[PDB]
Amino acid sequence: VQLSGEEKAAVLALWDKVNEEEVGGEALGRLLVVYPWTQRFFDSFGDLSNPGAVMGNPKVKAHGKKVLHSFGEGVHHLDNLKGTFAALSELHCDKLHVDPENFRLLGNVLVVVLARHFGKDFTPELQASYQKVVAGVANALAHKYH
Amino acid sequence: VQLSGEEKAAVLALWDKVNEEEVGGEALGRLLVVYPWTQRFFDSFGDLSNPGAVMGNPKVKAHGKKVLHSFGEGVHHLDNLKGTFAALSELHCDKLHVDPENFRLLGNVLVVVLARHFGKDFTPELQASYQKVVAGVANALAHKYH
Amino acid sequence: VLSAADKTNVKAAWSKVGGHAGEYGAEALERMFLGFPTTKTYFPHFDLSHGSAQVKAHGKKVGDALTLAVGHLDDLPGALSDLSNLHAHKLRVDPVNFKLLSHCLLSTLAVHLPNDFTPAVHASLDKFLSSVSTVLTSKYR
Amino acid sequence: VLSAADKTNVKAAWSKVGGHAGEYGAEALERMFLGFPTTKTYFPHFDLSHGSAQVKAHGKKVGDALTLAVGHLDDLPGALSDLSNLHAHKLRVDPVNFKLLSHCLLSTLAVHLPNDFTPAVHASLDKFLSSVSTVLTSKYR
Ligand code: HEM
Ligand code: HEM
Ligand code: HEM
Ligand code: HEM
Repeated sequence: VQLSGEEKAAVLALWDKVNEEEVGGEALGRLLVVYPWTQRFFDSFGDLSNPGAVMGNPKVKAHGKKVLHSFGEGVHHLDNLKGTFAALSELHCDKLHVDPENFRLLGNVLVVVLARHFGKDFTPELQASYQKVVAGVANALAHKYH
Repeated sequence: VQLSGEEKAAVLALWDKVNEEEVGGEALGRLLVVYPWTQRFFDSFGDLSNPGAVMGNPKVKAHGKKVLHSFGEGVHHLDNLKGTFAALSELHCDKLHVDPENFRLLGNVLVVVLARHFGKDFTPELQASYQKVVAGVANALAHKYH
Repeated sequence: VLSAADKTNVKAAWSKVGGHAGEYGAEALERMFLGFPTTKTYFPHFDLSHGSAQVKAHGKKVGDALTLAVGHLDDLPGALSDLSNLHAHKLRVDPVNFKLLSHCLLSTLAVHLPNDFTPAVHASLDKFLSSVSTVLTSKYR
Repeated sequence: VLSAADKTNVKAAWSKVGGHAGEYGAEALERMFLGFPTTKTYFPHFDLSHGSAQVKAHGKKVGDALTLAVGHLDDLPGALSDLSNLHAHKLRVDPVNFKLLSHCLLSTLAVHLPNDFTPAVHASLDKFLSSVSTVLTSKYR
């Protein structure tokens, strides 16, 4: 996206410290708990009835890890987000029929989880850069939509 | 945008019948009445305190006409919306700081006004095509945003 | 729920809708399905073709619920409680879809009642539909 | 306003915020101004640099209003009436901006109270902030 060289370096440096399993599981779990309508798309994962069930569900953790890995590809390809997510945009629009507003919700949840894991190191300036990244990913995933 | 040849012809045929002054004045006026926070950006137009004042204000009519004329350029350049609205995107983001959610609101208001003027001729199928057009314009205006 | 002036406007406008509430409900659904295809996924068991008998029947139910709401503006949560459970707890309808249906309902009213659909009435109806939507998604809240 | 379980969660979480409400309010504003530059246009008369005395003072006012809200969960419209007028009628704040500030407040709470910011508490706080936002924009409704 539109990031300065100094910003890009800071974004990449934080990603070196991101455990995609831990962060991914947490982010997807929080999405499902905080915005419960999103549970509709994940009925095959089984019991998602209470926070405890969600956060400890192995399919939630595994899928969360895949989501974060995909975010990671975006972070390392900031100049071609549209190309990086083209196939995934197709999947989310044509096959899953996910409303794009939910991409922004997940992106924001991700930012809250990064804040929780990194504390004071996740400065207002670094958060601002990450907001640009998640908006960019959200926009790239919405590309093939109507 | 992504329209079939039959859809494009129907969209263009309706535009032949659009009075940009009447429709434009009405659309901008309704935006200001229905979503009152948008009045903040148009304080230089004077009294916008009640529906009567808004709908009859000459600056609202004149500006509405300009907005619709710009929409018209989009309708006749559906294959290059991003290029057609590049300068306007810059203006709305860098100078005016309009949140992009408001572009969608105005687009939807426009659709309601077309429905009111054309009645049964504004079929569900034709509305569906116009929804694609207004989303496309909204997305093109949001391009230069952060 | 709304301001006194809005309630007045809403009751008045709905009186002009009168016996057409069901027809308008059906048309609004058709406009939503064509204009916003993501919404079709909530109705797999429906024949969504134009003139579908199921869409007509369902539009009647939607129109009747809106008529019920107009009669209980000071207690929407009470009057629509059953529907709130259905939409949020059972069906898990994404809140964005209420905005889409609301827009399609306003579009439908503009088509059929162009002289009654004034800016002031438009504004009050938008507030009314938003209030109904808030109640129907209140279990997410 | 909220469910009984949410009120419990909100009162409990806010007790852990305690005397830091003002500091968190200031930090949340800083995060919003940097992350979402469109929001700066509401504060032309402010020095928005880091450590700005005006931002600190304003964050205290924001934090105090949230503390007041937590104490009046069963009557938010009454307790925040003055602020609703200010934000919707005088300042004409675009409703989208309340969502941005809410997100920045949750981000700030996660930074400082990582062990207390559990999924259940996160969910209740989101509902709380949405309810407050609804009240502050209620004149548009
Ligand atoms: C940051 C935004 C998102 C990214 C990067 C992302 C990424 C992915 C990836 C990598 C997959 C696996 C692709 C595959 O099946 O081969 C996937 C599948 C899926 N996504 Fe997303 N996703 C995002 C947001 C969402 C949201 C918001 C929802 C719905 C609320 C959603 C619903 C699904 C579902 C239901 C699947 C299929 C899961 C299955 O295998 O059963 N995604 N996504
Ligand atoms: C369909 C979306 C829109 C289009 C196509 C559009 C188009 C235009 C055009 C053609 C101009 C005149 C450019 C000039 O000054 O040379 C303009 C200016 C302006 N627009 Fe928009 N606009 C849109 C939406 C909005 C919205 C949603 C807002 C705010 C709620 C807004 C606020 C303004 C303002 C304040 C001006 C300057 C008016 C003045 O001269 O004082 N626009 N726009
Ligand atoms: C103004 C807002 C709405 C109102 C007043 C409303 C009203 C109703 C009513 C009265 C029913 C019961 C029908 C019956 O008992 O047979 C119903 C069911 C249903 N609604 Fe809504 N609805 C609204 C919006 C939505 C939206 C936005 C969606 C999703 C896009 C939706 C999806 C459904 C579905 C899937 C059913 C079950 C239909 C069936 O299985 O036969 N509704 N709604
Ligand atoms: C949780 C939501 C919010 C709460 C509780 C809140 C609270 C307050 C309070 C208590 C005041 C009074 C300050 C005083 O008396 O000096 C105030 C003023 C103000 N608020 Fe908010 N606010 C919220 C969100 C927002 C948002 C989203 C914006 C715009 C982005 C905003 C913009 C302003 C402005 C411009 C003032 C006047 C400041 C001045 O001129 O000194 N507020 N707010």
